[PDB]
Amino acid sequence: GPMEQLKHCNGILKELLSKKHAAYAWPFYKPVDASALGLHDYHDIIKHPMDLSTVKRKMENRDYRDAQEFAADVRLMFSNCYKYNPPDHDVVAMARKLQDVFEFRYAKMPD
Ligand SMILES: O=c1cc(N2CCOCC2)oc2c(-c3ccc4c(c3)OCCO4)csc12
Repeated sequence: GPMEQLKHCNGILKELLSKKHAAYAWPFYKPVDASALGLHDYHDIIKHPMDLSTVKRKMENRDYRDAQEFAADVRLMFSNCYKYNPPDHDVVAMARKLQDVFEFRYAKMPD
């Protein structure tokens, strides 16, 4: 049921935040600070920012009702990166590597 599937989601989230993936996960740890990065168009282009700390807070607060809602947020975070940046940018390469980790483990979701 949803509670058990959400445990698997929490396991994925913990893995994405773990040292094992830190070389390419680090940009996604916290909300994009557009002003600090000089990305003064970020909030005009990205209507729904997302990052792993926000996913974690939502999981901790039981905001996600099912695994599909969790997966939509994780995928939104990657999509924002693919939307904002040229496809050859280093941050896009990092997003793609982390999303591979996510999608292959999300596919192992139990019944
Ligand atoms: O979509 C993105 C685009 C950009 N940039 C900056 C680099 O050049 C291209 C435009 O950055 C990010 C980040 C990020 C980048 C650097 C950080 C960061 C976060 O948080 C902590 C300090 O350093 C995360 S998604 C994203």
